[PDB]
Amino acid sequence: DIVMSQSPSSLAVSVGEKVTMTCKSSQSLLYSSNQMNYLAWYQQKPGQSPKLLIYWASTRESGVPDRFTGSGSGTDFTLTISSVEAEDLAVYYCQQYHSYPFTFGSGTKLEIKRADAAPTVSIFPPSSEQLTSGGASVVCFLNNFYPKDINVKWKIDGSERQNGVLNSWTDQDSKDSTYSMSSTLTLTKDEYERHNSYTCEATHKTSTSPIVKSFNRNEC
Amino acid sequence: DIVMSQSPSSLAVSVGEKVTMTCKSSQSLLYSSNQMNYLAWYQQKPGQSPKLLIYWASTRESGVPDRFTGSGSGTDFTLTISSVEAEDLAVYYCQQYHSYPFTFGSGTKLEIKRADAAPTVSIFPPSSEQLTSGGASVVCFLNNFYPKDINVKWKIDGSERQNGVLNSWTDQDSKDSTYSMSSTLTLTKDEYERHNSYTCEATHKTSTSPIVKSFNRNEC
Amino acid sequence: EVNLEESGGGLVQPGGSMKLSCVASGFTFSNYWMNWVRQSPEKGLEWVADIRLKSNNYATLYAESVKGRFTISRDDSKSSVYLQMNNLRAEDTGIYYCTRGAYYRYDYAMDYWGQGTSVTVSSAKTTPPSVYPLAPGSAAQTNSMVTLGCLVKGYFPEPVTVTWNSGSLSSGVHTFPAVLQSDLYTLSSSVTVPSSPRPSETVTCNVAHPASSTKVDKKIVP
Amino acid sequence: EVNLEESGGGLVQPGGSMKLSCVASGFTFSNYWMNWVRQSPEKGLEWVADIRLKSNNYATLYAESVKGRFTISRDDSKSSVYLQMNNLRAEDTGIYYCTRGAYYRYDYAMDYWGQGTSVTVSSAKTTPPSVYPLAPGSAAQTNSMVTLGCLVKGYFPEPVTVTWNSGSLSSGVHTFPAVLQSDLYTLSSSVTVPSSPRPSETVTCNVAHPASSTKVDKKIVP
Repeated sequence: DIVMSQSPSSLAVSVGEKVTMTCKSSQSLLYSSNQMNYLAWYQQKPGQSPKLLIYWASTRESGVPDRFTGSGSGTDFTLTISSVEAEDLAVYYCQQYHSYPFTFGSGTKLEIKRADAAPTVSIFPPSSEQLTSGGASVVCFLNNFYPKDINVKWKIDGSERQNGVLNSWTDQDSKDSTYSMSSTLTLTKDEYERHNSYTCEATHKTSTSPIVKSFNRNEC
Repeated sequence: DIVMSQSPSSLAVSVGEKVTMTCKSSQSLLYSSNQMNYLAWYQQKPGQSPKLLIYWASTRESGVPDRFTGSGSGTDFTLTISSVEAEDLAVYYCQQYHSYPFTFGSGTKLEIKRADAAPTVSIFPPSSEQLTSGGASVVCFLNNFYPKDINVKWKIDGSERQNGVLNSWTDQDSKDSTYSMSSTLTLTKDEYERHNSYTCEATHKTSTSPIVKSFNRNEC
Repeated sequence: EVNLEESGGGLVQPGGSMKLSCVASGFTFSNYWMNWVRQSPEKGLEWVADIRLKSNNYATLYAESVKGRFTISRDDSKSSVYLQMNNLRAEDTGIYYCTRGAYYRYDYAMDYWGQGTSVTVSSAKTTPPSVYPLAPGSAAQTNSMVTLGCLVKGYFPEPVTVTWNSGSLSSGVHTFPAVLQSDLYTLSSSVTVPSSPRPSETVTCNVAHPASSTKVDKKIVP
Repeated sequence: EVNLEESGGGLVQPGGSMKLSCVASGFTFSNYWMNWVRQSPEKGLEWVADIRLKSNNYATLYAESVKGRFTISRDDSKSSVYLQMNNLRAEDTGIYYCTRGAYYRYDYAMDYWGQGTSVTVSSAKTTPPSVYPLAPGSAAQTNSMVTLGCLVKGYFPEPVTVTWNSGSLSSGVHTFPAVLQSDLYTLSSSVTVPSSPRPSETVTCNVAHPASSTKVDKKIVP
């Protein structure tokens, strides 16, 4: 089988920069008779299936911007993005089709660097229907921020910081390159009902005050 | 307020028989000037809203069979069904509209007597998804039988009769006058998983053998 | 064809408020008086209120038990009648029907009734159902008809609406009255179809629980 | 527009069988070779099989790892390609894509891919989700935008599909990756709408869990 290798495994670049990524095959992908390299490049944006970008090593598929250029021959290929855009955020895969079985490289994950952005924070008390099952999940959403490492702090009854929390980050956004993240504090209903104030705070190494959102059980 | 009384509270009759039911008011429903009695009869079949049968005491609403006849005057009214049909199964209400507030009688429930009919029995092992929650409801349906008092017996591991059962009967059917009934045996998953054979048996005071339906957990 | 469709019931605590709607079709709504009638096991049928026409300044009359707490109103442009209830009490529990008053000015009989919407006045909490598919032990060992089931468990309050194939499968259905245990209801529904429909076709149980604004669809798979 | 739509994934035990379908539209399906490609975290993208045209007797070729266990087949009258898998193993877990092979006879590149269908080979049991609406603490105290949420708890396996207003509400949505704990997944989804849409309009969270053939619709009520 032909082994395909790609490099680097991931790259992080800001909009407008040039990116170069390579793909090597264990034997030539050329057909000497027709002088074509039987190599394709696919782009897979977050949450989507792969899409054909380039085939025959340097022919672009319809719709693909000419910022993408495939080049190289034989065993060494290159995909260049002349000026990277936020929407190019994706994993890029090469694939040989010189011989069966058709095989793929492991991918180059392209990440986008951008300006810091503060989250939009929203806090939600446990669903009353969830309380009927005996569980209480307090949820906090921290949407459209950057960089990725943000600190979420839960406080129960005003500044008693708490920790049985589960956090989950989205992929980077294809349009604005931000991240979003859910922070969920799950307690029993009885523990939830022993306290009044529930607060979710977002910080990221700053002199800048946290974004704080709260609710009080005594609003009922 | 005008008080409306109806009699009898319920009646049971076989198809083709004549039924008579009465409605009394605490004062006259007549308007002497126009010689009309301000009285209506409504029919409410099982699972449906009331429908206007008769108004002005003896005028039928469009669509009402002429087997239904409203009669009477002043304080004493009668609804007669000349030859009862299975589809007449219903609660019949009278209502005065001589004066506000408009008031109703308590209803005469018409039930239908018919030939004995054996149930169609179906047994279902607990849903595998229900077992994920730790509960095991074994269900048995006994459909389209008569009379209403049927005996459902559960057996676990061949003839050990069991009892933490919940039974629920439908209303009589509007078309065939039968009843249907669900019998549900709920155990924990662990108790359910200690036995192999589960059987649901229907009998009704007979020399006739029970209808038996079963399943074995070892079919898996 | 004349049709009246109520909506808006659910569960409310004692003291609470709730507004019912009734949309009419198949007749000139503007020309008819409308009523609200309610039904409960303990009180039977009760006339609640009526409302007249635009030329009568939409005049309203009420039963004494609701006077000062309930408001019947109409919007002729939407062909709708409403019932706005305040300060609700346990005895206001029941099925509420909107009804059309007969056309003739002095005939007050109610000639068309909607399907009704359920109102529960309770301090208990709303609890959505769990829904489980009930397939026969074997899909290969059949008879000419097959019966399938759907278990709708642990909800409050009543009702729940069970349908099969979105109401397309309507014959051979038996939906059993719910049984109350430990403050929660459970019910089952059976559907009997020819052997040629299942398992060769998809059969789906559809459960709505209006009080929790929940709809669950479960395919009955082998 | 060319479209490929996969269906049929779910959970199977090791040793089990499963058949995937892929319906094509927007092109003459009969004139193109078709493929099945799969993707997993541990192996990346893997070509699984291909199938040629009616004049080639629908010739098929397979990756070695599936040869003898999987069958790729097509029905040109239905514009569909299928993948019938037998004797499934844990390493057959992944997202399966049907892909169109480029038209030119020697161009084997795969120019259009479906959305993929998920296959889980596991001995664990299928567990449907509980779905809870997440409204803000106050519906009267707002800002120009309001964010609503939906908590999809305690299911297995992945995935679940969350949509808002049946997919009509697509902008301002964030559906977070599920978190696995005690063998069950939990995820949340947020949607941010102008203050003028809620609570003045109904907003509904729609959850599908393909493996348990479950769909739950929950209105986000104040």
